[PDB]
Amino acid sequence: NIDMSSVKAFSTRLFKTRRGCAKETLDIRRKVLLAMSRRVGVLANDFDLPSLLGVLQCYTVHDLTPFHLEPLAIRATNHVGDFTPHECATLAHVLRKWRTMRLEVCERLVERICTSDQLTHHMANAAMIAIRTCFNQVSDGGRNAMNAEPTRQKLRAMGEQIGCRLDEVEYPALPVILSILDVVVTLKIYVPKKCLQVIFSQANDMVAIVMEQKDDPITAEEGRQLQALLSHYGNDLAPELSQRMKEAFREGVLPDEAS
Amino acid sequence: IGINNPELFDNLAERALAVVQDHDARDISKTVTALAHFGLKDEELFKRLASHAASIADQFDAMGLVNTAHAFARTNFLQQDMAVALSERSVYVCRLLDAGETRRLLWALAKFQVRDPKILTPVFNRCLALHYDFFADPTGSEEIEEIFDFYGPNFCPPLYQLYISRG
RNA sequence: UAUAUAAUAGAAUAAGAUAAGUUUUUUUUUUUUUUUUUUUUUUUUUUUUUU
RNA sequence: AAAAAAAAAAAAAAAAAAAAAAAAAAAUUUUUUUUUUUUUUUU
Repeated sequence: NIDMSSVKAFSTRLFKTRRGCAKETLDIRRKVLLAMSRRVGVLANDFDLPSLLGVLQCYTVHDLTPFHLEPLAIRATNHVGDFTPHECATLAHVLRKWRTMRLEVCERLVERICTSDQLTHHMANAAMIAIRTCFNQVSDGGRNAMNAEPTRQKLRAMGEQIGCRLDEVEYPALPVILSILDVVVTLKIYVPKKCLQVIFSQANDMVAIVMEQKDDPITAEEGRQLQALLSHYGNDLAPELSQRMKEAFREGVLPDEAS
Repeated sequence: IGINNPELFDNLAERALAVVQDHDARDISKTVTALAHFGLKDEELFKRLASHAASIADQFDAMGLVNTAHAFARTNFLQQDMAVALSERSVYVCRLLDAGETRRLLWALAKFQVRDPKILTPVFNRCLALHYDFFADPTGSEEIEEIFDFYGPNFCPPLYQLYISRG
């Protein structure tokens, strides 16, 4: 019998201080979030639209995904037409963490990410990972082996539709580039050469700093896959970054990940 | 489960009578509740159980004290040594109980006829603490009537005002 | 003519009960029996007409 | 004595409705991978 404003106030207080919490206080936090979860579950039909996303984030950051709160995520799949592309991108990862992520929900999800005038790296990464997971969703060796490829071709279709606009976005770090390229390669999505040029130029400019400053980081494995990706896609993408990575590996400026 | 098996119950009751001394707080809180629910009464066994629980009055947790008191109250088997021993203990644990458990304990105390402020003062505070759940329990809507009949309006003006109110 | 220095190693291996946080049609098909209504066929009785 | 028409009773077949009784199956393939921080308030 906790009041509607009380749960919101407590959740907002316990959420915004999470970034730097002391260790020995974490466990107690979770108990506060579990002693009063059932009231949230029954009130699930009364929360405001952004409050749903806020509550889901507050529960997720505390590594907690109880089943009693599963209806809330369901509501998000129904009212997805009101959120901004940023909120939709966050909702994609939230849904994936809630086991709610299916084919149809992502199929309806990608459009809002598409509607943005200028893409941002969070939306691109969320779209790529969601597309890959939903490609893993469809089963060839199963009871519905009649429409596997007709679904995979559609998924690749959207994949191309989001890939053709990838040159507009800034890439904060190499791992984002690695994730996007890994999805593209393992899913066999064609990308325009202009987006490849922009991606590889940004990667070259970013990787210049660590090598030239001889310290802060990029693991040797990461350089291996980046060199291999360019070698597969051709030297003309960045005819300088080829010898640049080769020299960087020759000097041994990139230590191993387990080192 | 809710299954009646009499013949087995008589043998178990006699065996428990033979082994009364070995009972713990959990064992008494289970046996007395089951015997009260099932209707099979043994006078000597219940006298021995109450006398034994008199000495073990300190070992009851939140569940055991309330359940034993309520089961004894409904059975109309009210020893006095057990009455005082269990009633005095209520002040220590009163913070831990829940609304329904406090209501049941209060009804058992009203049937116990103690009427001592030292024992009764924290129970009413806790009842006021959970008064929303206290007055929203249909299984016991008639259980508050005997309590408030025994104590009367001259005892707790706030609780009486809330009782008279619609809710 | 002074009051002060301090450093060596080894092992791979498993126990087991805390009085807890749901509930939102009920229905379809097949078979048997009884009752009611309609249609068709056979038998009996009565009335009318013709030979 | 024969034929036709009408009414009543009995038997059989078909259709519809109501009530009562009986029966309904199963074969391990479910999901994982963010740097996310946008609730609002006089506690």
